[PDB]
Amino acid sequence: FSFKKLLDQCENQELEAPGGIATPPVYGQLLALYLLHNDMNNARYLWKRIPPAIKSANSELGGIWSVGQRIWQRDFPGIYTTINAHQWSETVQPIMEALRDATRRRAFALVSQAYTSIIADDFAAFVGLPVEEAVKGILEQGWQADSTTRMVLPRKPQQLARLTDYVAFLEN
Amino acid sequence: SALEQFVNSVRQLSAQGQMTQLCELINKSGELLAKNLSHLDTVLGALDVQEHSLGVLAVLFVKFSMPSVPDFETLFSQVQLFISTCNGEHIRYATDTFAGLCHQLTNALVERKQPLRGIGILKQAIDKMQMNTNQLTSIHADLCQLCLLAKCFKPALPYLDVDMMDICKENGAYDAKHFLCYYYYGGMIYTGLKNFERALYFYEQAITTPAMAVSHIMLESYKKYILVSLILLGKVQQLPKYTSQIVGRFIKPLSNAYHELAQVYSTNNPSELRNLVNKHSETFTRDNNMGLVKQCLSSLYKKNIQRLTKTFLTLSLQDMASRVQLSGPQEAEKYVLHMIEDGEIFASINQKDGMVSFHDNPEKYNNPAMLHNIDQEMLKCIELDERLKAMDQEITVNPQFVQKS
Repeated sequence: FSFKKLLDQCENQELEAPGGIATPPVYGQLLALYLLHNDMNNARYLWKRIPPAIKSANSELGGIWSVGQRIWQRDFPGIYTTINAHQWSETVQPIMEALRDATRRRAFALVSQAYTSIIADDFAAFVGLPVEEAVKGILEQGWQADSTTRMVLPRKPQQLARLTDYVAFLEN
Repeated sequence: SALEQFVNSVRQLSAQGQMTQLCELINKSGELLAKNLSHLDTVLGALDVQEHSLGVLAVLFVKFSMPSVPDFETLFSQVQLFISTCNGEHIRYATDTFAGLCHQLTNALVERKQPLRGIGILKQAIDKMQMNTNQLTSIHADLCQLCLLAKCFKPALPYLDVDMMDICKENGAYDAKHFLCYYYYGGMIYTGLKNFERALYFYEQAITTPAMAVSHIMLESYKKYILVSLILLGKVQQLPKYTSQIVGRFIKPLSNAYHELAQVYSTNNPSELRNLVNKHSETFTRDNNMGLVKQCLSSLYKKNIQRLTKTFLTLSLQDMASRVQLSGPQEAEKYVLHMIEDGEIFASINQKDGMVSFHDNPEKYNNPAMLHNIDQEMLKCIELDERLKAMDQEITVNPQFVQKS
């Protein structure tokens, strides 16, 4: 819930500026939070708004834009391998873990909603975790597995005041 | 010399209470204040920004109206302070000077490098001159222009989602160049956020202005309309009948490439479209609308699957891949996954035998959520009816009326 007010205050700090350029931490936090909320258009426009000097000065923005492009292309293993390839600063650390587990939950929801029979390897690639613990876990939540063929088969998951207002409006 | 008498007269005329004399004397004495260039002490003086808003407004407008202003930062800070700590209601008399000052300010911000710095300032002016939040004004066009050129779309959303009823005449300074531009930059800002319905609505509203001539932005608005209509629908939406005859004779034959795009798109053939868009790349790149035409190319693969939904209960990936011609069963799974993720289709992938199954059971229309949606639609129709009734009641009282019948 603090992410919403953080976004509000960061956007306010970006809107008012001596020359329209805020601190690099502000850019990093704003772009990371835009990636967290799955709002790609605003994140891309913010990235294009960044002046070349400040974005070239720090490779943190470059890496976060790389993971943003990975999100754009919807390559989930790319998401899980890019997010753990660089060592990140403190100001952006406690938001990317939320990004990671939110994307994990979204991937689980997508698999449960769309796929009816998925090979265990592809499901493990989507989740980003080894096959064994994912298989046991989905066994507990209630997804039937299949050995030998190694297949996963997930299962899909006051009035009267309004009425008198309506009658009063219609009676004219 | 005359500055002392001018400021004193402003003092007693503002203290007396009656207002229009100030506005009619300031607008006809600009020559007096434009031949000093040393009235920086007169800008502040004893003129507080609260009570003497019009006096300093005229001074700032005159100071900022001269070409090639030497000092930008000082005037920027002065106008920022004036807008932030303004009066609120006294500005509503000299609306023309306010609009001119804001237009000059937007030009001076955009002229060097940066439109962004003024954005907030403009969003502070909007609320201090318009009578109601649903009241279109010329400054909205400047706000949209600065927003589009600053590549920060979000801050302009609150001033665009709300509908605009009635337009301020602002002493006969609101010509068509401030109304056609606003509804076109609105289409620009919405087409970049993938909200195609409202972008199409704004483009259509911009098309049907009454105009016995051909303008520049009208052609671009028509081109982006013909692109967006193909993007969202599968066909060109017919223009409303209340359109000027100029569009049916001049603008239509001028834009032939886009009509050819529409004609080819109507055949649902994803092969000839690539050749057509490759051949006519020069004009599209010149118009600088690249990105809204590749979306048209990608729309065929999203529409053919929806068309197949109406016929096939289930399919093998190979057959449907050959039908839609994306050259590979593997990419068919990717497209189906994207479609089901974005919610345009209700499909299921079954990889044990190469299956795409089409579950056409989206809703039963018996949950309380549907009742809540119906209630929400009712509370908007009721507001619309109330607004029309209020407008009719206002019309039935005008002394110009009652005598025509």
